[PDB]
Amino acid sequence: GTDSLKNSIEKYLKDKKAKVGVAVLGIEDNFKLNVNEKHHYPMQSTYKFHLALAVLDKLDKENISVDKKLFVKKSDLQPNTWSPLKDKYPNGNLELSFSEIIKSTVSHSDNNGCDILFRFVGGTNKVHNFISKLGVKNISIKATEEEMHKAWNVQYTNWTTPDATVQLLKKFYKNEILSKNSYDFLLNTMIETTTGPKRLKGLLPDGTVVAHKTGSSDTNNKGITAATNDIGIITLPNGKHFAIAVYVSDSSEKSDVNEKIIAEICKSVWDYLVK
Amino acid sequence: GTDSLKNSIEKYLKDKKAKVGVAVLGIEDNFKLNVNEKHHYPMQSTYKFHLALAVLDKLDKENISVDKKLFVKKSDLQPNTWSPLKDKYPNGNLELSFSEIIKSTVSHSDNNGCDILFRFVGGTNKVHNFISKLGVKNISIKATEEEMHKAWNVQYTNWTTPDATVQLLKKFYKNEILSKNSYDFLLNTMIETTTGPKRLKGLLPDGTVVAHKTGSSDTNNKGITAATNDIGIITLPNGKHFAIAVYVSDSSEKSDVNEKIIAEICKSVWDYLVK
Ligand SMILES: *C(=O)N1C[C@H](NOS(=O)(=O)O)CC[C@H]1C(=O)NOCCN
Ligand SMILES: *C(=O)N1C[C@H](NOS(=O)(=O)O)CC[C@H]1C(=O)NOCCN
Ligand code: NA
Ligand code: NA
Repeated sequence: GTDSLKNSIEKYLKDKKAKVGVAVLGIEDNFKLNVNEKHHYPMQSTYKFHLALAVLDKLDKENISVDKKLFVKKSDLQPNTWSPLKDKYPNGNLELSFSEIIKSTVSHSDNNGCDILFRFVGGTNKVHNFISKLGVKNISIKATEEEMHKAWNVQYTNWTTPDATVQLLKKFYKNEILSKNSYDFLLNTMIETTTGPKRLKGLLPDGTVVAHKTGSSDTNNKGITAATNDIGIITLPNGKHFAIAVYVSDSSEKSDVNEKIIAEICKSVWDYLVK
Repeated sequence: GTDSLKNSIEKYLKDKKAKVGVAVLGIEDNFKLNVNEKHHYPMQSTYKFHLALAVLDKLDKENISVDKKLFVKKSDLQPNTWSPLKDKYPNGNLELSFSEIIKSTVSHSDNNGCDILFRFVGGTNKVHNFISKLGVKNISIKATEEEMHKAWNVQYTNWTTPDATVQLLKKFYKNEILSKNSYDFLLNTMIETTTGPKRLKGLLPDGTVVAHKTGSSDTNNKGITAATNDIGIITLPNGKHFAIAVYVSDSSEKSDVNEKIIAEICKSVWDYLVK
């Protein structure tokens, strides 16, 4: 039962030197599980999911095709950050579609793409309000990637509870947020995600569909990695779905262990739900 | 004359809110120019040039082909840093040649590749000593990319004078450091560099050969960008060469202006040397 799975997870976490937030919500059925869920966890790149929702909603509502192109200035592509876009287009100063920018932002976690889209959409407070007005409490979106890169503590202003994340993912999945078209596009993009292959996906059978979004922080001079996260919707072998979110925060563990925590917890929920 | 070029550069720098270090050394002739050269500038990624020298020297001396492969563990490919390798190989755990790793490290500034190679070569102190024993004073190599990412001030321990950089580049170029084979390989790799196209190269004629290596820091909460650098060897239209190094340090300027400083100073030296 849910209780026993939960006790298994808590016992697993006993000897891990990190503050680990877990939530699971069945999509089609009533399954629900929360562990350490009343803390505020730094989202890092996970909030590119939320940004993508606000962007596509804005494109939908204002009737703007995702094939329309922004001019991406050289200066939008900062060297001082994770950015496959910048490596693909080192000169910048070119026209890129919303589609290409979103795909790089979500599937490849582009930091520049993220901030290009915050600017397009009208800033962090626009996304913060958008998510809020969907009826999901306990998500704070306050800082761009550039803002977070300036100072360690800024990441903690972009925070969430893990149960708000899976409430949001479930709303998304049951297409309560977007048009059909934009829904399919974001969903595909999340399945096509290439980052964190040994996180949620790490110990599930080969080929399991995991539509997800990672996030990761740096480590400070005290050995603390603020955030090692993965959030997503996973397809069970009978075609049903669950939303899951895991936040490994303020960890003294090494990165292999931080990812393993996510993979093992996910594997434990998977095993329980398949039966 | 050299003096007047120098006064032009100093006058240019007058209204730039940054501490800018410049050195130029003719390769074949006696041209020499230094501006603010007695300060210690944070190298950032420029020190991947120095690392590559130590690596190739170690491969040369120990008779190890650059086509031999390291096993790159998942954990060598940290998500929390600029890394085209990691995006190309998200699962990690594969065999990569020294050649592929060096190319990504130098030409595409891979941070993971850098630290993989520090470990191969035997650590920062091995590279520090190697450079020292070449007869080039005033270069300090103390910290890996992972070490620098933990704390703001760590970058200042990897420091250089700009005239040590061009002394080093000149030694390299006149093939006083490596075997023929490893020389050609590093030189090609530096020409194939794709980063910072609007730095040294930014205002020179199209097609000018610039064998170079960039580096860039983050910006802190006070608006200071610690480092915006480019170092290289440039081919004049009569086939002669000059080494140049520019360090735009502790700048309150925006990134466009920081790069422009490098491009305009380089353009001024180019124009003087072509005549
Ligand atoms: C996201 O969390 N990012 C961007 C990128 N992707 O990582 S991942 O989403 O976990 O795969 C690199 C890590 C992180 C950063 O934003 N890293 O920058 C350091 C934080 N100031
Ligand atoms: C090098 O300076 N790097 C690595 C990468 N390349 O930039 S570039 O060499 O200027 O083109 C990104 C910037 C920089 C970093 O190491 N960035 O990380 C932040 C410093 N802790
Ligand atoms: Na931060
Ligand atoms: Na640093």
